[PDB]
Amino acid sequence: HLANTSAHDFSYLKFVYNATDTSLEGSYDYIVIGGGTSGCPLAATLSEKYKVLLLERGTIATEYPNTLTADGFAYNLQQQDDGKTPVERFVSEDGIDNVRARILGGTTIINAGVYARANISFYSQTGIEWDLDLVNKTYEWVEDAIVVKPNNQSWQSVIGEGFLEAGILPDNGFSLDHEAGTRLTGSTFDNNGTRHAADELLNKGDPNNLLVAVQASVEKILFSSNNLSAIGVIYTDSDGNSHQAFVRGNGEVIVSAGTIGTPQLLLLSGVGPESYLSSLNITVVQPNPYVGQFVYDNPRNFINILPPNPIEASVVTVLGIRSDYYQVSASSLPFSTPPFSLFPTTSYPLPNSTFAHIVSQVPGPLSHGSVTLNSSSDVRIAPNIKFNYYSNSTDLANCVSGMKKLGDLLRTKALEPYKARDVLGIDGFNYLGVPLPDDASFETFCLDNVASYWHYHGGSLVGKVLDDSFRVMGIKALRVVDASTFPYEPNSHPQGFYLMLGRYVGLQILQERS
Ligand SMILES: Cc1cc2nc3c(=O)[nH]c(=O)nc-3n(C[C@H](O)[C@H](O)[C@H](O)COP(=O)(O)OP(=O)(O)OC[C@H]3O[C@@H](n4cnc5c(N)ncnc54)[C@H](O)[C@@H]3O)c2cc1C
Ligand SMILES: *[C@@H]1O[C@H](CO)[C@@H](O)[C@H](O)[C@H]1NC(C)=O
Ligand SMILES: *[C@@H]1O[C@H](CO)[C@@H](O)[C@H](O)[C@H]1NC(C)=O
Ligand SMILES: *[C@@H]1O[C@H](CO)[C@@H](O)[C@H](O)[C@H]1NC(C)=O
Ligand SMILES: *[C@@H]1O[C@H](CO)[C@@H](O)[C@H](O)[C@H]1NC(C)=O
Ligand SMILES: *[C@@H]1O[C@H](CO)[C@@H](O)[C@H](O)[C@H]1NC(C)=O
Ligand SMILES: *[C@@H]1O[C@H](CO)[C@@H](O)[C@H](O)[C@H]1NC(C)=O
Ligand SMILES: *[C@@H]1O[C@H](CO)[C@@H](O)[C@H](O)[C@H]1NC(C)=O
Ligand SMILES: *[C@@H]1O[C@H](CO)[C@@H](O)[C@H](O)[C@H]1NC(C)=O
Ligand SMILES: CC1(C)OCc2cc(C=O)ccc2O1
Repeated sequence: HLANTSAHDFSYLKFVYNATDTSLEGSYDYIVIGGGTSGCPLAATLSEKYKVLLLERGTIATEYPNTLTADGFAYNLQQQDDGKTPVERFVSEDGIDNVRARILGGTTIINAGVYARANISFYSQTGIEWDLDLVNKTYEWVEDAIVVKPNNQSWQSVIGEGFLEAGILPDNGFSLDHEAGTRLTGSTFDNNGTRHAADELLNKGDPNNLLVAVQASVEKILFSSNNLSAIGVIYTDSDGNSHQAFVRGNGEVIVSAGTIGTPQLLLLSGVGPESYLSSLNITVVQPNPYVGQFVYDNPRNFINILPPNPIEASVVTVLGIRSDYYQVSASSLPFSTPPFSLFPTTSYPLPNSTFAHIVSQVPGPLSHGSVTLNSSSDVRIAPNIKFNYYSNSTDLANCVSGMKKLGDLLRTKALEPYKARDVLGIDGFNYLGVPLPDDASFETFCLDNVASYWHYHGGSLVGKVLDDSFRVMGIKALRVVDASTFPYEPNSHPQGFYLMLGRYVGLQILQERS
């Protein structure tokens, strides 16, 4: 149930149109906002039976060829953000550099390619009445299209031997499942280095029913006057002109604009906390105190070693999983322009030689913050976001445990060949940045050297904004499907879950209607 090596399939471009085209305006059965990780499979799925309009603010990935290879991963983060690029830069109010996607295919067009299924306990933990058999068939539908078993990479094999030696057991071999132990997982880079992404799932939609508008910046959700319902959207094109599209009958608008874009759009449309919106003189359409609340970013903490002999660059494929920390490492060429957000600030030393980035992820996390509007009218102006890293002490204690484990990993035989000096301790490695340092000093290391893992989620939670069917409570014909919906990560690497979730919810909408 896995995909082959092949070129990125752009056949779907035959139904992709510039949002300047006013013939796109009119009535549809479904409008999907955000052509990303969840939105692309969701729109393709709905188009099997119904007329779908998919609206995406970014352009097409062919415009930026470095999004199409493993080799280009760094380039897209190094590229300056001119407002059109696939990578949009931002800084949380915590002061931590970060990025989100602005491109058809969403974050699967810019990410590190790691594919994994949700922790199988995640479903009962949510309390949603999942159709579990359907979930697994949907995973296979995604995997058959874009996931492969990766080939060996020498550094990934080193790191896998070290995880095992350091006691991250058992050895799970090759597996897509999020389970304790060390494993090789799937990748959306194929064995030729070609990137596969959510946009390619548009190829599974019906070309007679699915229309895609790019450089369509959705500014407002439109509602009925009465029985409050969503009825359509306002979006502007790359020239600045405005356009309207509607749903009809028993159809629906679904927001799939991401952790950041979905709460932003809901607020701008008057769905959010009564007090906050009134203070901005935004008319309240549906008061809900949780829109933009419970927004999470799992911490990344890391060390960099500079081996005395060169190592080969590699994409992450080998995972070391415990309940309280998830670990990986990438080996990378040197660079003199930093990939934005790889390190938490722009003033961070640059590597002269090949290096290994060795990393630990805090699960959850338990610390949370919020998304608030910067402009009360302009969707192209980025919202304020704060994550409050390490405000919850359980997160800190887990970073401490993870950092001690990376210490054990640096002490393994597998890693010994990468020390500069053949001494007994780990100060035999050459480090880029702060090395590992008791308890109080690991806490200070965790707090001072944290970065984003880029796996941020929340802001429109099931049980706070949405019901168990992803419907916005109080409003008919409006749903939200993307990473804004859950308060905890489904696994170490969540694109698999959100690719699946797009199609799954699409199938649930088709079922309800039928
Ligand atoms: C650099 C990076 C590396 C990552 N690496 C990995 C990894 O290796 N493995 C992994 O599993 N996960 C990884 N992730 C995380 C994972 O890819 C994301 O969590 C997930 O893809 C986000 O899903 P989404 O649908 O919520 O968002 P997106 O995929 O970003 O979808 C949102 C889309 O909506 C569009 N949009 C937003 N606002 C509007 C609007 N107003 N009008 C129209 N369109 C709009 C956006 O441009 C975007 O295309 C990575 C994340 C980043 C940032
Ligand atoms: C591998 O990638 C190269 C470079 O992008 C491409 O020219 C070639 O056709 C690919 N191989 C296969 C078998 O698709
Ligand atoms: C859409 O058309 C405008 C010209 O009106 C152009 O500047 C823009 O690049 C086009 N976008 C795409 C994705 O073709
Ligand atoms: C779904 O697949 C997982 C493996 O990813 C397996 O553990 C589980 O038993 C399957 N569930 C069902 C309902 O078949
Ligand atoms: C990688 O594992 C492969 C499995 O395809 C096997 O052929 C071989 O033992 C390994 N190859 C290298 C180059 O180490
Ligand atoms: C909202 O409008 C009132 C006038 O109706 C004004 O007094 C108040 O300052 C406005 N607040 C903002 C934030 O625009
Ligand atoms: C999987 O999820 C369950 C329940 O949420 C949790 O107890 C367990 O720690 C998780 N397993 C891993 C390997 O993260
Ligand atoms: C908008 O963003 C700017 C610059 O990022 C920030 O300094 C400012 O406080 C924000 N304004 C509001 C009203 O949130
Ligand atoms: C951390 O989060 C837990 C679980 O959500 C919560 O009960 C607790 O209040 C938080 N602890 C601190 C110290 O903030
Ligand atoms: C774990 C992580 C973040 O994954 C991807 C990655 C890529 C580069 C390329 O420059 C460098 C380091 C790195 O580490």
